[PDB]
Amino acid sequence: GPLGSDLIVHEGGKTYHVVCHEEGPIPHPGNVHKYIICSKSGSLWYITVMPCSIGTKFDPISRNCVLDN
Repeated sequence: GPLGSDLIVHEGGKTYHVVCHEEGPIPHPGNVHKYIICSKSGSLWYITVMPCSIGTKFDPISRNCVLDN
């Protein structure tokens, strides 16, 4: 199953979808406290949802975690 359009995850019990439009790390739609790394493997997409440090949030364009304040 080479389905890489969108993977489903659970944020606080609730289901959310993760979709990658570009190759690179982007925040999590539901909760920006987490982000997903979108990587290309030839013509296949691999995604991984990692949480950032508490107190900070991930930015899509900057591609890093900024202080949520």
